[PDB]
Amino acid sequence: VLNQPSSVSGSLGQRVSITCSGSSSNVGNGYVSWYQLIPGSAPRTLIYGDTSRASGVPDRFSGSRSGNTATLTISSLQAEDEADYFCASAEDSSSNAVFGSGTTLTVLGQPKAAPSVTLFPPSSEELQANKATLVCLISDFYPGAVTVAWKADSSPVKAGVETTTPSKQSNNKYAASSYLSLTPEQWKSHRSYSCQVTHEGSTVEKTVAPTE
Amino acid sequence: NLCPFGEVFNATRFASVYAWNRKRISNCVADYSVLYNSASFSTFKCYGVSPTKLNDLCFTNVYADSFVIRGDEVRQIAPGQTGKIADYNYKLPDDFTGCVIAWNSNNLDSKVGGNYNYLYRLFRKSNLKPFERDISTEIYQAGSTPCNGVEGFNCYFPLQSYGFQPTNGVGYQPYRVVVLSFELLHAPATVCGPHH
Amino acid sequence: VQLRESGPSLVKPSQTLSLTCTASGFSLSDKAVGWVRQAPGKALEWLGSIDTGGNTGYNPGLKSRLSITKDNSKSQVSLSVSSVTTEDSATYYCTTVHQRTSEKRSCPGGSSRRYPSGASCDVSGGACACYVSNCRGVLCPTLNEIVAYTYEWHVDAWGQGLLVTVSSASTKGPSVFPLAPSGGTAALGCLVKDYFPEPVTVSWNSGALTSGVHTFPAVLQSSGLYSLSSVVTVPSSSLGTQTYICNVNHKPSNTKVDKKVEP
Ligand SMILES: *[C@@H]1O[C@H](CO)[C@@H](O)[C@H](O)[C@H]1NC(C)=O
Repeated sequence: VLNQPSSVSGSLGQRVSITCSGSSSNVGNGYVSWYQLIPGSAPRTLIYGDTSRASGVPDRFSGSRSGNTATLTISSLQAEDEADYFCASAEDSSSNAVFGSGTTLTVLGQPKAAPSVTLFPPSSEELQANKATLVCLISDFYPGAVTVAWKADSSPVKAGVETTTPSKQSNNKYAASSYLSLTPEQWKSHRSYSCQVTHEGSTVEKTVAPTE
Repeated sequence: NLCPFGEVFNATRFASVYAWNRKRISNCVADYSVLYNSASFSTFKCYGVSPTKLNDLCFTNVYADSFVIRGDEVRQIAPGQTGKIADYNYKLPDDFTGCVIAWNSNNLDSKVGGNYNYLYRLFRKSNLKPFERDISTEIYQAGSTPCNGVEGFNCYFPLQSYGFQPTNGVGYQPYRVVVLSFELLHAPATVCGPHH
Repeated sequence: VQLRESGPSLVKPSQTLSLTCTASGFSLSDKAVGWVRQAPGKALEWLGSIDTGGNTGYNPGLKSRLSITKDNSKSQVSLSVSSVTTEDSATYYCTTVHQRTSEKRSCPGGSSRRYPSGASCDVSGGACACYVSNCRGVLCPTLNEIVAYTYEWHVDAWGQGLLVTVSSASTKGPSVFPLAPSGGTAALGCLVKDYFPEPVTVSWNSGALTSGVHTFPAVLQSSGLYSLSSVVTVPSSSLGTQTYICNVNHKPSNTKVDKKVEP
């Protein structure tokens, strides 16, 4: 509900801040609180009481407020600080909390790691089930901007492809996966099945082939 | 030279009645013609002397006690009177020898919305002895609970502000009062009138 | 210290959804319990909380379908909702809340907080009040105080979140298949194809394997069923020597199955 910006960006080691605009009955009271959502993890409690750091919080962060707008301030940006950030406070009752629209942080300047691709053919057991699923897995790349194509015997393939959207790893790089679902009468018929990955203009691919 | 009746009566400012000011008059010529003529006075009562027969009377020492009260309480500035002012602020003895002179000061001592700067003693543990001045802010014990110097419920600040707002009726408008006490001690007379 | 959520992973539309939450390291007379939710792609929505006293507060626009209950002999708080729809498919979090209402005693511009002696006060009893203008005194007229309310609220700790899918479909179990294989490394894997709904647990040798196990997010096959992969980086010479088995646990279907990644 609270009018946060959709997104924000800074640079490693630099300063950046988010704004949270509400009304007089919710933010004007003060006692605003900020939280950090690192995906795949339960959120952190960043700030509580306009500026007070929660137990175990690093001092890289600090809160601020002027009238009906709160500000979350950080400098010395880390890679582990890439996340969503949500402001919130009570409105007209201590037991009615409201959050903001959420703002996504982009920590610019990290190493543009090239992707690492692994490709698995359909397993023999899966073929015994008269199903085929080629598995293309992608690890260790940044930014989370990637495009995947499949080629049957060097020709492009459209049907049967489902692709994830990237996700964080432990080291704040990205990882994703792609699946090409085939009938075994198709897989047995071709000689090359190639997974090609486009990352920031670079191309990395792998290729499997049927055997007996 | 002349006695400073001007310095008192015509003073630009006065004291709160609980802390009434006393000026000592000695070695001068008390000429009252200014007062006989200054018909702006609302009250001019003399005790122990004829009010007209002043300029031919000598006294050893005179005391000019000046303060501010409200209209209804001017009556209390007299021997053998009772009330808040006469009992807790300014008491005159029964054998009083002197004059009580008072005049309205509404133009000077009344701020619109109330002048809350002149004080009077509301609570006191005993009545004042003649010519005594109590200036204590000792917390008064109004209730049965002892106060031990801490203000609270049934534990009150013993002084209170006059609500001197201009639009009041005359009886509640501020009055400036000067009480001249004459002492005819067994010593040389140092204050005489232009007569005698 | 920690919180632990529990409840259904699937619920049919229009049914009632019931979740519960337990505490560890603390119990239900020390903090207040709140319930938050997030439908991915949407922001966080407050649902309601129940405090140490035992009364409840809710989200006004959502209270029409809500209920919170409590039982502190089990260290349990229960959340529930009726007429569940698919907008509500979301992660539901059990939260440690800190909250308290607080007053402010303000006087109008032309007045101040004091005792009859004029000294500043800052209370609301023993003969102190808002007094007028230049005054010190006991009978000096008083006047109406102005009271402002501020509301504190913040979550000091979070649970791990409980994922709820709202769908008119069965809890189909997964078909789990092994994925056999310049640096000396090799790739093992387990493909966990069509199933429904999320989540899925993937351990390797019942947790013995840790460093190397890159488990991947699932996809949504156009069929409407999920499927994922879990890959392990191992040393190439340990193959055959070390039998590698993936333990896949899909609980909504009550099926845990293990597979060798055979050479
Ligand atoms: C006080 O001053 C006024 C004007 O200056 C004058 O009329 C009056 O005689 C004076 N009275 C005394 C007692 O000084």
